[PDB]
Amino acid sequence: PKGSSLGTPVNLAVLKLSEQGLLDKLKNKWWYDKGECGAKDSGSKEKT
Amino acid sequence: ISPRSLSGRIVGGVWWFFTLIIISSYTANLAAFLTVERMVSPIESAEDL
Repeated sequence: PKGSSLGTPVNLAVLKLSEQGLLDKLKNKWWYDKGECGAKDSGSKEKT
Repeated sequence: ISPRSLSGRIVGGVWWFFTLIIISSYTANLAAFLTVERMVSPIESAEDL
């Protein structure tokens, strides 16, 4: 909300989590780690 | 290649047709890759890199 105490601290915390890698780590955790399709691209064999 | 054999004729007939199809497919595929120049991209992914 405009004029809230959490605005700037959250604005900084988002950057802190992105630069630390926790945001991408959570992305991979909830997209690929828990993903049903485990084989992904590492085992597709890259048919050529 | 020995005299006349009733069985040898069918053996060399099926074999001749088989090797004919094989060489025809070889020439066809060779023309297919001398005509279709499709740039293959190697190791796009970072993990395989």
